[PDB]
Amino acid sequence: DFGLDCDEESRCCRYPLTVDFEAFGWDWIIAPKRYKANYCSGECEFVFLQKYPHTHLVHQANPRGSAGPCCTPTKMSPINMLYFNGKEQIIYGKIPAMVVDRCGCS
Amino acid sequence: DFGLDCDECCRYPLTVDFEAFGWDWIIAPKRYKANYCSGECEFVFLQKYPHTHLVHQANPRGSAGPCCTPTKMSPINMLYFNGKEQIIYGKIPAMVVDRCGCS
Amino acid sequence: EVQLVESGGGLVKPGGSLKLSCAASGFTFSSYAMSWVRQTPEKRLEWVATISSGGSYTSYPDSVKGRFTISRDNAKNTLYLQMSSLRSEDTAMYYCARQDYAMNYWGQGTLVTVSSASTKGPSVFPLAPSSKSTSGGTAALGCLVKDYFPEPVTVSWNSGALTSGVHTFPAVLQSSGLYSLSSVVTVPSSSLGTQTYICNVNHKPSNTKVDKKVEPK
Amino acid sequence: EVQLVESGGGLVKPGGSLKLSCAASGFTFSSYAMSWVRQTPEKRLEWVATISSGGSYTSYPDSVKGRFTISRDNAKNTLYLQMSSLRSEDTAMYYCARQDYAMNYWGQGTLVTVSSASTKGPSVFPLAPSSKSTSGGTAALGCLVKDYFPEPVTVSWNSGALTSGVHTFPAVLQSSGLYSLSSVVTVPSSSLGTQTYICNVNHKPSNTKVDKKVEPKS
Amino acid sequence: DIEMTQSHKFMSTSVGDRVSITCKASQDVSTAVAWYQQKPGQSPKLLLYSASYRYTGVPDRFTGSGSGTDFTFTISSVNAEDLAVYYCQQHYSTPWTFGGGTKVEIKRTVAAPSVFIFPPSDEQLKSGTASVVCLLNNFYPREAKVQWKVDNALQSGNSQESVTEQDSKDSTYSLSSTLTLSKADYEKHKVYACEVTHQGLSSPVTKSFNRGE
Amino acid sequence: DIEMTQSHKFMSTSVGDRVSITCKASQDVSTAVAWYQQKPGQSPKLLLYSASYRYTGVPDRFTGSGSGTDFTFTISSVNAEDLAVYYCQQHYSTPWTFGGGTKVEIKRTVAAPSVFIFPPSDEQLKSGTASVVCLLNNFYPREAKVQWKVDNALQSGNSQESVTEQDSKDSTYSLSSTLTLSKADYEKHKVYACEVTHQGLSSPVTKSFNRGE
Repeated sequence: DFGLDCDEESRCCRYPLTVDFEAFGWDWIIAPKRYKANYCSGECEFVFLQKYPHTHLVHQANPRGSAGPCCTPTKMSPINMLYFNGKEQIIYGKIPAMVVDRCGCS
Repeated sequence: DFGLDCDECCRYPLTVDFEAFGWDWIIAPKRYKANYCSGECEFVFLQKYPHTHLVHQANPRGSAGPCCTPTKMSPINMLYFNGKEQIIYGKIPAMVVDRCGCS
Repeated sequence: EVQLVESGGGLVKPGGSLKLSCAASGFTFSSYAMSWVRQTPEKRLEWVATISSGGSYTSYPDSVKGRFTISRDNAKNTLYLQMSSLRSEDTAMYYCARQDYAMNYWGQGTLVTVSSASTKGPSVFPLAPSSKSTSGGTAALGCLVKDYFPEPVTVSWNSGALTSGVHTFPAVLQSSGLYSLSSVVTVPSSSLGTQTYICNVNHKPSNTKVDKKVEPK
Repeated sequence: EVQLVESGGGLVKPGGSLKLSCAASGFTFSSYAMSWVRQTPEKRLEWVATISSGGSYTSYPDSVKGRFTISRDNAKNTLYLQMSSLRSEDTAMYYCARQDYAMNYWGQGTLVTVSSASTKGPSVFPLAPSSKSTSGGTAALGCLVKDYFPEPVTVSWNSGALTSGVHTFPAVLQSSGLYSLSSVVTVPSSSLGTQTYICNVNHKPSNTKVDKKVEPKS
Repeated sequence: DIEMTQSHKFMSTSVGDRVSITCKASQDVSTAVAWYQQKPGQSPKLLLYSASYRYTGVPDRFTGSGSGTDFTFTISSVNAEDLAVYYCQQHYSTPWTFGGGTKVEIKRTVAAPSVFIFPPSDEQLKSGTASVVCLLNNFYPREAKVQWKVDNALQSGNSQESVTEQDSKDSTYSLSSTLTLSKADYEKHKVYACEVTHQGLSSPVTKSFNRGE
Repeated sequence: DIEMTQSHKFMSTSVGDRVSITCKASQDVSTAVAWYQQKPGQSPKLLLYSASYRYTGVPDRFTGSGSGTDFTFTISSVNAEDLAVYYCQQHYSTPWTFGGGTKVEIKRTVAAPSVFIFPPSDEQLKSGTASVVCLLNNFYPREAKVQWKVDNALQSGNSQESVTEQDSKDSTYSLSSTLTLSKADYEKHKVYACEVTHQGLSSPVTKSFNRGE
């Protein structure tokens, strides 16, 4: 099966999202000031009616909790970034898993 | 590696009580250990923070990295009234969280 | 202690109606689904009705659907069974039970008899000990509890003072549609003629109470 | 149009101080990290300093660290380079540039010379056209712009009316520590003696302007 | 509707023995089967549900197994109190249906019955009917034949019998048989007799009386 | 500190040809290398960064490759406007460092220089110095040798030369050599000569003057 790509489709999909560090106030990052990062959102499994209270109670116990499949990245990519470190030096560093390439259900 | 079990990325206990929920169409089980997954996955690079934060503001259900979620689940045989005034014994899949892990 | 107590059973004519009650104690009644189950004269068990803990959902076999209604009053800790258009085959001991995957803590039951026959108290006759009872041996005596309707009847001996060696038999349904049973006791032959033997018969359906002295003829 | 314009360069004695400015326009200055980069007389490129878009973070090579300070005024769209304890090896053309992964839209530069030598205007001598210039051929003439300090000098011919066939050579640094250069032009031999040829020399560091007429020798 | 079949209506065991009771569903019912125990004069009690799950407080000696159509209820080591009728039930799909039950009895040594005959009372005779009663007391095994004879003529169609449940203390049965005649028929004959056949007896025993003697 | 080495200080190419410039880092710098283009009288312009990424507006003919220590800058088909000095730079770790540059020239047909000698002016002589100038105008290739001779005696170490950048129109070079003498030394001799050796001259060309004449 293929990963799905969306914009502004109800199944687990990859949506666009651009991170802007300069707008975030993080000027210690020289480059990239902006990059396509993206995210995963959407439906996974048919939800049995009997499962609803479980899903509902889990959310009330912890909104970050998961009691079933998760729509989440299945492929991610790094980015090479240029930034000031803590010793007044500038570093080119490969930061892993910065870009969402594909989404899928766990 | 082993899945982790916690109490009061880990598996936390949670008991579902249908009778307390007001769902008397379910005869049995009235209560069952369902559980859930919560906790940390990967070392979080400082540079990744705005991505995580902006994703949450765009959609709180969104994911831009590993998810702490069930890796093993079990069904339950339930006894319930259907829509035609009959009572059914049905195997309902993925009702119990057995183990948690990072995607 | 969990306890269920059925009541309201009795004799009803075919086409008639009867309402059974079941009093629940020793548990949270509103948290249980409940059921009615019956046991026929052939000792066959038959599921009658089930109701959800809150009362919204009900289920019935086609044999009673449209004639019987199960209901409950959680404030009164009571389960009901309203029966109507009663049929001969509805004759049975009716039990109420708590419902989980299966039925538990069944009450002791309430008897429902569906017939056009009228209530009739029994005739009580002595089963006199034989004049040929072996000296120093064992003798038998008893009471014949004949031609009553409907069930049940109870029998005791000497107002409960005699219980050892007593056999009270299951009633037989005669070709007349009336029941008949015997109650016997074995005693030493040497006690005959000194010890008085009285069978106390109670037929609650007709309010008949009979004490019959049983002696050698 | 993206434009960076450096200023403030000049001649300074060793141990001295100088502050360079860089006027930015044609882009959102406050969103860009900025850098200073210099080009030595040997044409070697050397990174000097970098400052974050907001101004809180700075980085320097050890060669200038503790002597140079990069700063900025976002409200004034200006980048600065404060230099102190100046050394001979700091002599260079200083460029300001926008900083992404690499330096872009570099300005045209400001020249900094570090020396104890005094400013000196040039002597301008004629390179007279040969009396043996081929009748209907090509002749060469010019001006020797000798003994000046610091760089630069500009040379034009006939107040800019003569540009074709002109070669103004790179200056040579003489053993005296003074610069010298020649500017030549080739013209038809038939023009000699009718067309006047004047080299206009400007040495802005000493505020000296010289117009020298170049003619065949009597 | 789903039919539940318990092929064995009666099973005989000794204390300490293993007893297995089978139940067959006419359709696949997954593991949705319950087992009940019914002792004389009591309502059924739940033992197992969902084929193998013991209900709260049920002894370890009771187990259940099966999935689909074939189910088995097991008593690992029979105790004297296990004398009961065991029923299976499917709780898979309504209408819920029960098996026909399996009665479990306990074995003991052979005991011949003591036999007694009772003439009709003079009180009953005044009303035009004669009930003659034969009692077979405290016997084992259950198999017993009662034959009524009037002036040595074999009777048919005019008697009914009933048997008690196996005694909790001595493990025996008792049986009562009643012969019913009109007073007119009763007065036409002299010798009234009950002939009992049972494995414990030396040979068929006859108990009799002569009318009016 | 990281050292960036461009082994070719000079490269000669024709229009339409493929040009490849190498850059070596003294340490692993991943893909953190930039390439700049510097034309005469202008500041450097950014072409590529992160080894292969073209800066905004840079033509398709410019590409870059490499990872770790070895980097290559390529011009697929050389255009006349590509006459420039190309520099690499690492942007991996501060202090950022540049390569020494590679000058790319445009090839053309051999053109012998036109030679001219200029005596010192009478004005300059009044102050005690004599500058004698030799001009080599519009030649190709760049390699040319000028030998100063005074009364046929070879001069050594008392001259300096300067060369223009390759002309944008005709692709030639010009060269000016100045012989510097004290007035006392200048007046001691008669014949002042400049001898020019160049590929376009079958035999060396000498231009001379006699002092005073």
